[PDB]
Amino acid sequence: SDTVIERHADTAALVAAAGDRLVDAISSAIGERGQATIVLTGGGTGIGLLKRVRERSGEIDWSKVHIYWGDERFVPQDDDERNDKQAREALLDHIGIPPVNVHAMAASDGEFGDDLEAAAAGYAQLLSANFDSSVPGFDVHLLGMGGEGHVNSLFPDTDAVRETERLVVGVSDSPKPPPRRITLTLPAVQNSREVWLVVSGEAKADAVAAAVGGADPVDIPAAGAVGRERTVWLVDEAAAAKL
Repeated sequence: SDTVIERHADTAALVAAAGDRLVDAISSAIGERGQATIVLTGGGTGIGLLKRVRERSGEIDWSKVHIYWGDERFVPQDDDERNDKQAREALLDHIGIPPVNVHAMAASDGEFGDDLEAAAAGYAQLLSANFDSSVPGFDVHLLGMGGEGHVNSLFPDTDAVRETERLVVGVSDSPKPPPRRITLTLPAVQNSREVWLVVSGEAKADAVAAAVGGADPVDIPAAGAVGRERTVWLVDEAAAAKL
């Protein structure tokens, strides 16, 4: 498993390149295997890259694309803090993807009511099916990263980042609002052919360098966000400055 670093001059150029790269990865995966399975992320650059994908959406047959999320805010479905809602407005509402191919994590007014543990366990059941299936794993897991190295809703020192067994857990006390989240764990992230971290800004430079360098994930969660075939850091020059 190689680490690939692709640097772009600024956020705009980064987001455009990441979206392009994803279009090409989806098309390659469909070419090699007849389908593509992608895990989406939240945050500025994560959503921004999807708007670039939208511009090229006519190149892809979306009935052969399967969509998951890496984490989600456990809040009402219509809340603007929802990762799924932002991905739908950026891209998913605008493409011909069967709803059965799209697997949003639950909302707090959803299927499980306000039961966070139940909502995370439901998503774990869903992932268990895929990983035990005929064509298992994710092709690409997209990630943003915070300045303290968090990815998905896996924060430093937490039980979530230490989890070695469950594929998905509830986080009830995120130090960044909102407090309650559903997140894939590192074992789930590591069952991806590629993990792409799309990271912009000087505030992220230390965490990028520490993560590329191989820190303990308990201290820098992004350090454990590694793909089976490769880990791709799509960074701007500011986020790359400590390399």
